[PDB]
Amino acid sequence: MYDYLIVGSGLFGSIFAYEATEKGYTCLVVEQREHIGGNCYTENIKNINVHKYGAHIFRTSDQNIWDYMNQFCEFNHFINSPIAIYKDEIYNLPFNMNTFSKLWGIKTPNEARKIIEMQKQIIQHPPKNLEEQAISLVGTDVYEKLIKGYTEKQWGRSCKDLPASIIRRLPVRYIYDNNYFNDPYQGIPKGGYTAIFDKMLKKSKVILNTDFLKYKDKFKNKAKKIVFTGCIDAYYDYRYGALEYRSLKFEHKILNLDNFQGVAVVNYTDKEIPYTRIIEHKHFEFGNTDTTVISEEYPLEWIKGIEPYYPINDEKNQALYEKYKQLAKHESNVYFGGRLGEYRYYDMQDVVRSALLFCKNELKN
Amino acid sequence: MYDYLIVGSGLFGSIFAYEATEKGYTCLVVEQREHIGGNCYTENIKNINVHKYGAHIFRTSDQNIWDYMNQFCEFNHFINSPIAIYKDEIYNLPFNMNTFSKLWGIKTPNEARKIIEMQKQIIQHPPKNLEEQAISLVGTDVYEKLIKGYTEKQWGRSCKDLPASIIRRLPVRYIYDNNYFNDPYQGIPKGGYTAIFDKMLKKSKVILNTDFLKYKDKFKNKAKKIVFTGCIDAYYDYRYGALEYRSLKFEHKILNLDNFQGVAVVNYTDKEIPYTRIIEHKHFEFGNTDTTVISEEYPLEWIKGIEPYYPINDEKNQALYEKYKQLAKHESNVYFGGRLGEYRYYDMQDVVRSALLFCKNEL
Ligand SMILES: Cc1cc2c(cc1C)N(C[C@H](O)[C@H](O)[C@H](O)COP(=O)(O)OP(=O)(O)OC[C@H]1O[C@@H](n3cnc4c(N)ncnc43)[C@H](O)[C@@H]1O)c1[nH]c(=O)[nH]c(=O)c1N2
Ligand SMILES: Cc1cc2nc3c(=O)[nH]c(=O)nc-3n(C[C@H](O)[C@H](O)[C@H](O)COP(=O)(O)OP(=O)(O)OC[C@H]3O[C@@H](n4cnc5c(N)ncnc54)[C@H](O)[C@@H]3O)c2cc1C
Ligand SMILES: [N+]
Ligand SMILES: [N+]
Repeated sequence: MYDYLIVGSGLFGSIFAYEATEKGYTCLVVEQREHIGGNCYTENIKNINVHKYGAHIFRTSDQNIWDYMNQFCEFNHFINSPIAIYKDEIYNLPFNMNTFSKLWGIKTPNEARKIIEMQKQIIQHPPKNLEEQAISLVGTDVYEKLIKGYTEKQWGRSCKDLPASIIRRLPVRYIYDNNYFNDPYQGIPKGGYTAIFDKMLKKSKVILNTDFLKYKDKFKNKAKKIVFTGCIDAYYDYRYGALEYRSLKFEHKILNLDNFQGVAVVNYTDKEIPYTRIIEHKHFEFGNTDTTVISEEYPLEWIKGIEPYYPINDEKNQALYEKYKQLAKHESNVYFGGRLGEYRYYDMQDVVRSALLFCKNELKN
Repeated sequence: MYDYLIVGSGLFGSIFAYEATEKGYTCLVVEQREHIGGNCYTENIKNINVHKYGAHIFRTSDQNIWDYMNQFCEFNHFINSPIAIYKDEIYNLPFNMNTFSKLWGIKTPNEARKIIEMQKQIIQHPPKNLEEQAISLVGTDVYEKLIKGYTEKQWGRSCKDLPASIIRRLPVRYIYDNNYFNDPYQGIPKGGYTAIFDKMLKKSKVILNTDFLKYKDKFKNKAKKIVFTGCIDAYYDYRYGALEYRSLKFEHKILNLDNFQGVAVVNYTDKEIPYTRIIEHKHFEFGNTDTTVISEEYPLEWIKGIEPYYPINDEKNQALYEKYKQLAKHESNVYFGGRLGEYRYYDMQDVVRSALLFCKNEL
């Protein structure tokens, strides 16, 4: 019998596993996939660390969190500066002067601001939908070329058919600066993410290719306490219904050339282009090989049983989640954590913070 | 047509079978297993009588019961004195001065009593769980070393997530004495338990490898009365649901050495070790052979259909049993007995007393 049974070997489960075993507790980690790491998992393909479940760029404003992850790796100086392709046009992300000079053929911050403000102001009443919402935030030109088609692919319907709540803010900076994240600490682990999980899970017993739910009673009996980082609704047999998600599908391709797109991340904002993004993984670690691996990111219509990527978090799903959470609060020695256990989108720094806080309260002697 | 159809050849079934045949009644015994004896069954393996379904040590304070079993066998003078292994440590059971001197490095009865009674007092309220219940009775040290891990494995969860009712009492004696049982009569039948059942069932027709419920039609009106020692809920097709049990799995191993652990019963009381006990069977009859048969005893998850070892006997299941008991009181010419027929843990002596009392009223 173990001290802890941990379901899932992602960032939350692995950090807890590491912290618990460092304090002398025994941990059994049960993982359904054929590998560890969760959605942060990287696979070495043709000497390139491939972000299998989408681009993962670590960033934080918390030095303690940054220092924590540095125990397991060294971060390079990768700066995310994504490119957006719209039909035959190409723009810099995030919305900055590089974007604005290209869009309108202007040069000064005042020129850009004048156009942004005049275009935002065509909306003179509270937005009735997502289209009016986005326009009220950044104006028509930015919306049509950089937001509209991309969003309609992600959601599978017109922005006029979508609620305004989906986009709360759209930051604009009047500086020539393509730095996507404003955080002081940013980078990619040298050697990939998976090696971090190897270190975290070294003192744990890890079982792969095993769905905990297919052996629920068997595994519960193997430990005194359970940390579940899978879907909370799935743990409770979806008895109240499945918490709604949006999904994705990645098509990975090995290409016989050294440099496909010249940047790690390219957004395709035209609705007629089926993929939302193309990821060229070698640029994450400044790779110098004669071949490259790219991943085409496709929206995938979600239903129960399909990979849960982005939680919806609307009112009805939050109400549903609170019902499951109430079940959880009354099940002693079973704890739910992570993006799936708490039905929320966690940045990596957010789950590190969440995991460590749980560790501080849970782990004693 | 037989006088009696007896389902099960365990202690209850076999005693009734003996008494009935002795008084000139015809008895048909239907047993689902490949052999007789029920859970008391011993198998001769490498000239060692192996207790196949767990260590079975007969004991009683009733001379009558003891004298009754002596009709079928002779008991040796085996004294049960289990050893408890916790991590790198080793202790004597039951809780006595040998235990206490090892635990605390003390020597006198009063030195031990002072510690135990001081440690017991950290629980000032009614125990909210099994952990507090154990601690309230024997203190933290005894609980952590000899009860905690052992219990966690048996139930698959922490003791503070278990009800206090699981442990009724934990006797403590301030004497240097490793005698596990306080009974004046105790021992192991020479030649094994199976030989006893052989004698009891000699005048009965015995059918093996036959699940009565599975083939109930094949035994329609083949006897006037039925004595059922199987599960009472199973007899009634689980009309109200299944009575809950805990189960066990034994891994029997043969080793080429004369003495594996130097005692019949070793309890493993830390949760890390998967088995709860290791039984070295040759010590029950003071074996002298050059090989030994041991059995690792594992707690096994119970669902409906799994071998029923220990009844839960909580409120939910007692309410369930009472429903089935009421059905039985209206079932003409059918009687239920034994641990399974009555959903109760019985010592062997209890079954003998129970069987004979039924024989008194029926025969
Ligand atoms: C498309 C996309 C892209 C990114 C990101 C998310 C998404 C959806 N993230 C967020 C990042 O992925 C996230 O922080 C972690 O996955 C969270 O770690 P967890 O342990 O919470 O879950 P995660 O989903 O990683 O791990 C859960 C694990 O549990 C397992 N599991 C589930 N059910 C099971 C079962 N029944 N039995 C056994 N195992 C089971 C799963 O297989 C999985 O391994 C990110 N963050 C950031 O800071 N920068 C970034 O660039 C990105 N990019
Ligand atoms: C692990 C363990 C350790 C024990 N240790 C001791 C001990 O040290 N000392 C002690 O005094 N007692 C001990 N006991 C108690 C003890 O074994 C009982 O007293 C004894 O088993 C009771 O006999 P019984 O006939 O009532 O039940 P059983 O012995 O189980 O007899 C029942 C028989 O009926 C059969 N049966 C069930 N269903 C059907 C069916 N549908 N068709 C045909 N046959 C069926 C079974 O196969 C079985 O053969 C222990 C019990 C266990 C479980
Ligand atoms: N406990
Ligand atoms: N233990």
